[PDB]
Amino acid sequence: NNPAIKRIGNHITKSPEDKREYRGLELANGIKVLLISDPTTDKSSAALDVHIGSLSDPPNIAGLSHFLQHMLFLGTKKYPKENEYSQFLSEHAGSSNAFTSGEHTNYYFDVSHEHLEGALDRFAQFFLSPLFDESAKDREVNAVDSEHEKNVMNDAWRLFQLEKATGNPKHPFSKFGTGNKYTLETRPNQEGIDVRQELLKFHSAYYSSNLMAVVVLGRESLDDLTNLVVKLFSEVENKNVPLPEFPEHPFQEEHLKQLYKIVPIKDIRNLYVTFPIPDLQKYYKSNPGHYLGHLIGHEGPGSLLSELKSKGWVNTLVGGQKEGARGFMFFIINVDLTEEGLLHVEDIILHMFQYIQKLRAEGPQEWVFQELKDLNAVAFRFKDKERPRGYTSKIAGILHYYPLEEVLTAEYLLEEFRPDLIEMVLDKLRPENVRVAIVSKSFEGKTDRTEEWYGTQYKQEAIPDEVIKKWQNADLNGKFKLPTKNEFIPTNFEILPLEKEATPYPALIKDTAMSKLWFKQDDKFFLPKANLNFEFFSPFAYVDPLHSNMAYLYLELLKDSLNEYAYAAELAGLSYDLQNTIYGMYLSVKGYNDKQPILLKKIIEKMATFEIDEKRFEIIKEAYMRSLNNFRAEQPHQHAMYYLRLLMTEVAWTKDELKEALDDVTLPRLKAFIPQLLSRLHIEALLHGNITKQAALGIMQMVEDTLIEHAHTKPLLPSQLVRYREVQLPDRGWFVYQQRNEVHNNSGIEIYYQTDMQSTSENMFLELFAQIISEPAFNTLRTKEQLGYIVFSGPRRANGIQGLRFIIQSEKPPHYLESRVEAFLITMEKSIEDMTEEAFQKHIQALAIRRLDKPKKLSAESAKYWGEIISQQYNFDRDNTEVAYLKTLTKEDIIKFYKEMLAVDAPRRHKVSVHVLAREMDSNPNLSQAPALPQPEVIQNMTEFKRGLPLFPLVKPH
Amino acid sequence: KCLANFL
Repeated sequence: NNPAIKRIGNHITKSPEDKREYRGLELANGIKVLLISDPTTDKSSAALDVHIGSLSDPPNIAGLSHFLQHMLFLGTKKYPKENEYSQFLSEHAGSSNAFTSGEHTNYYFDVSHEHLEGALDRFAQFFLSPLFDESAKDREVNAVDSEHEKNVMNDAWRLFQLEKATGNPKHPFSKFGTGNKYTLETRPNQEGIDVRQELLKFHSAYYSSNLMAVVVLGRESLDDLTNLVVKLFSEVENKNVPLPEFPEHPFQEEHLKQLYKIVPIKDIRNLYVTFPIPDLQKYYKSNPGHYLGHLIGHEGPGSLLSELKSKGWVNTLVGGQKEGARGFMFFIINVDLTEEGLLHVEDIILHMFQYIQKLRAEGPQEWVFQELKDLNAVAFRFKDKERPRGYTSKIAGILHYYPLEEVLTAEYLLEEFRPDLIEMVLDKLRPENVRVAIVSKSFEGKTDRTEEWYGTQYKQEAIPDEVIKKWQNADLNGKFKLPTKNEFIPTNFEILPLEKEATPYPALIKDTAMSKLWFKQDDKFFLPKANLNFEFFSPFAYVDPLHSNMAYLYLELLKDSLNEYAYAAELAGLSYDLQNTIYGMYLSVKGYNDKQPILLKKIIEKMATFEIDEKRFEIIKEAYMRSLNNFRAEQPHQHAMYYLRLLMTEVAWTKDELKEALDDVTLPRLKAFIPQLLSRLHIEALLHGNITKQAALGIMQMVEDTLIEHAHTKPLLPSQLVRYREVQLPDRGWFVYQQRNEVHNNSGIEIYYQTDMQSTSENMFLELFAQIISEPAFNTLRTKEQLGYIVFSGPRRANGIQGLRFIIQSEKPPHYLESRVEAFLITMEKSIEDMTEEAFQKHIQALAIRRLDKPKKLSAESAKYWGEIISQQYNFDRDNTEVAYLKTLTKEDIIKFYKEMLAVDAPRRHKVSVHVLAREMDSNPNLSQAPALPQPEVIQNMTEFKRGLPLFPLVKPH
Repeated sequence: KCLANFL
């Protein structure tokens, strides 16, 4: 008997482990709604997803819905201030974002739990009466231009758009979703378009209530959340819009049997193989695409990848189904390519078809379905609790595809075995349907076409009928086998009882020469899961460039050889991370703590007795070179950060030094290095989860024992445990290092104001100041001044030292950028004077909320501890300490700080700037006032610069 | 074993 609600769903199916509460419903205007009650939650969240996206852009205005998406954040009739929304979130511990896919536009935020309504009210207005202010439109068009600019030289985006340009040009699929200055301003002006109209018109046409899903998560009751959503959302007009469909596959007859040869930006070798398939979405309960994805994409013994890897043709493979839109989908198999592989594409593909053929011969396999189903059931039951923001965003999307009651389970639980569908999809994976793309630098200058939006150089060709024929007569090949029963599937899920001496924080339960063990039994999440983290120290992992190279290579070769065996563990929710650090090695094992000791033992055993394959060494090494080389293609702002890291750390080997040194790495040299590296270690570890003190000690000891037994590993001296220091900058000094990015026609800049070592007080000064300037910086440098898409500020922490930093990627030159940040900084101090006492306390409260946000899942908690451990601060209770301290602070305290350490004529200003110039810039010489700046000392040489300066102490361990 | 524009 409520007119506003069309219906309430029945029980929404949750995992029995899920303590949160749920209600599905549909509003009278047709909006689908999921409500989530979590009385424990620190942040609340909501999301709205409109079932419209760039596929419904007017053909004459590419990127209009992406543009529209940017614009809704910039003011509504009810809250006209350009950044009310942004600011409200900022000063209530929230944040927000949005994205536009071809069929969706998805808007979400989080906020402190007790300001849901405030946030949500402002949020709702996006869908009721956006202003699309005229001067906002003029400015924001640059943000989008910048967004696209950043993607132009990116290889993923180029391939993404190239696929679209090589299908039916008539099809909506072939549209350019991002837009830029040209398509959103320049061209529309020439063509007499009033864009504020087109934005108003499009919003009015498509932002209909019938195409909308809303998820809201908060502490309130389901009844309270119900009234709330009804109140704010039933006034969204139902313009009854038919939901767009795309029955016609964008790849028609003439688009099949085609071969594309593509020149990349980075030096990569890839083979993309694509088949068009119908929309499988409706079969979600049986899911034939997943079954075939699992199989064709398998990596274990007998798998397709396995044979291609053995022939030295490929290193990695992806396969399975790929979204298109309502009405069409793709089935893909993409591999990377060794130098041999490039010359055997025809053979690669024949093996692809031989494997597929094997799947035909053997037919559909219920036990494989059974396994997939059980894994998913286990995954679902024991799923980690999500951060609310991502959770709401995601459910909002799927509300458009699944009955209310199933929204939680529909992407997990499989129900129906369908050999018919498996058969039917399989029948499409045939040589007469194939599209083939080869990406390689060897097509330089051998190409005759250009994709218009990105400038992608490529050539197109009919695959010869004779070749199709060869692929069509693909024999069974004896090296291909279905995978066998997965022995890694966990079966024991008991939660060990909480020991009498479990502690709130990790305890140091072992402190010896060889190893230092931190342990905590999970007292929070109760899932049959564990995290085992190991930091291995050796001075030989980074003693020089050559040694870095070897530490890396060793670890890549190990992973590569372990791959077949570990893949099974991964499907079973048991995975591992293994990489070289500037201190030695890092190992993390994560997942169900049933079969974990097994995988761990296999790993240590392998590293300690490693036997290197000659051919695998050559391939991996070659890849690593290209990898180091390809750095030159990273974004200008990534470059900026890279250089700052190199400038400020005591020891740091450059990519140039690494690639230069990489020629000296021979098979002999590596074999000698491993036992050398392994012969003396210290291990510091975090064991955290569903395990007991006994189990932990045994796990740690088993690791140690395996190393002794096989590598004769003995301890390291306490004095050898060398942590690197941060370079210490001189009062009133200012240095600039400048370099050029040769791929990107944007510039990047990082500005670092070093303050002092970390410590309760210095941390909180920096953190509070960052909180206050956080939103205004974004708002000034981007929204108002439109300096770029990437605009960032906040604390920088490294080697126990800290400071404030700004990162901007922009079309304007770095000296210009410097100027405007400096201007901004004056604004901020002026603003901190003008701001009320409350405004100030609000900011304290926001920081507090952020810092005190409880981890929602095991990994998140481990991460916090691991931060304390690797930084050797071991300040496990730091959050209450630092928040306790924060509340003490006043306007005076922060003004003092800014005056002392940050202001342009600060007594203790310590400033480094990294300038990364655009491809085309050559030299490096109404809006608020920018102060006159000192003569910068231009850093000529990094070694010299470092030798000429003090180094900071290392932080005293808590 | 298995795109979109951010704000």
